[PDB]
Amino acid sequence: VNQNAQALNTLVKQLSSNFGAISSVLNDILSRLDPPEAEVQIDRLITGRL
Amino acid sequence: YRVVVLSFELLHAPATVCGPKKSTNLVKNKCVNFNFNGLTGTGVLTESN
Repeated sequence: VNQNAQALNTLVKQLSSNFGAISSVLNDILSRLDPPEAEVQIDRLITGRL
Repeated sequence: YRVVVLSFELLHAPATVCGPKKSTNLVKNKCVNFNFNGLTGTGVLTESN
């Protein structure tokens, strides 16, 4: 039960990590950058989260 | 050439400078798209305890 819960809690914590993007919050990048160039930031998070 | 650099604090605190969007009255107890000073999200708004 402890190993199941620590692995779930780590999957949740890694949503907050940057992976080298300008914010970890997807909705920050969706407010602050226009699509032609925002896609180069968001790819960091898609790859990092995957 | 005259040069200006527009530095922003994107670090979180209460709102002090803001872009020209009008505000609106707030819904509670329903699922809504919501923003507070750039805090964009989607969900149900309710009173805290």
